Amino acid sequence: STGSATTTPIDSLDDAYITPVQIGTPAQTLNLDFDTGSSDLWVFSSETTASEVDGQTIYTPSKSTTAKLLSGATWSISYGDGSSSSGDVYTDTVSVGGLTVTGQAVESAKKVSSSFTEDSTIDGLLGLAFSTLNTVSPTQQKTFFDNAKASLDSPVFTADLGYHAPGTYNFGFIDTTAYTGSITYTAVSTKQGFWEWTSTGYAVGSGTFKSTSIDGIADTGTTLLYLPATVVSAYWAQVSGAKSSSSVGGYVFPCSATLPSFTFGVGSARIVIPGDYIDFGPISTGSSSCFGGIQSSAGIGINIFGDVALKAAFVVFNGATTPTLGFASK
Repeated sequence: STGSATTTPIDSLDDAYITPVQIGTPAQTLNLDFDTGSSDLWVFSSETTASEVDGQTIYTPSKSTTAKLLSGATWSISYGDGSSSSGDVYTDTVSVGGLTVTGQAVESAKKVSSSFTEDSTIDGLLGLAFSTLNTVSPTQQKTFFDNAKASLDSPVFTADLGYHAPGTYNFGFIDTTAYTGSITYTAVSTKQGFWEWTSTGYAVGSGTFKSTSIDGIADTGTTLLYLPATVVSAYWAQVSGAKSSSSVGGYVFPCSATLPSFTFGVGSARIVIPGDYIDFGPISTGSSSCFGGIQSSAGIGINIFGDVALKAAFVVFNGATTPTLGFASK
């Protein structure tokens, strides 16, 4: 089997991407944030504290003839951005782009933090990291991908995120028309539960490539590119007037600037992030100070190849017995 679904930016900055997901019988379609940096499929629901729901579409398990309470199961998650959610668990039928899993754990939110409530466009998350990170207790649950894997034509999914445009998540096949050149594959460590890999280096603009190992995670659920302070300083030094602002919480730059590209290494291959992808617009409405899309990972504890980086590539998440990651230009 295979699946193919379009993923759409939630706003003009590509702050996140939502993908429609069918849950239950009859189908209830919710727009979920596909997150290769976590492993829970959780939704706004009829059980979510009413004051914490503001415009989201909710899953109502009592209206699904295939929903079953997973007795005794609870979940609770905190994300790197400080947001959180928790609740109980149902199993139900879940379909993405024509690919159907029966008995998928659907984690129903009883509580969500303010940042979720405040984002009316995201109805929940669909985790695509390794199932070892799933938070369901006392019986850990499998991700949608893990459940689908054996049925897929090939045990892979691909992320093709657009810049200020829709893109595609495919399951079970590699669309050879979706990228240019060849796909370069690189080793993955699953020791922390993430799609963790090592970039071979970087360049700023038309500058020379610096060969250096950068361990990080491929994370579709993180907006920006978070890299070591040395790398980030080298990037922003090429932008007149750019500075790290402790008050704003990262590098800012004059909105009048033209940003250089940023290249990262995948083996001997190179992925080029155009400068425009690194512009996240005014820090507040009407400001001439703009927020940068490359930020320091210092104090995160891990480097994160988030959407800024991934949307410059066609990315293969290869869930073979020994997983790997593939990157192609597009």
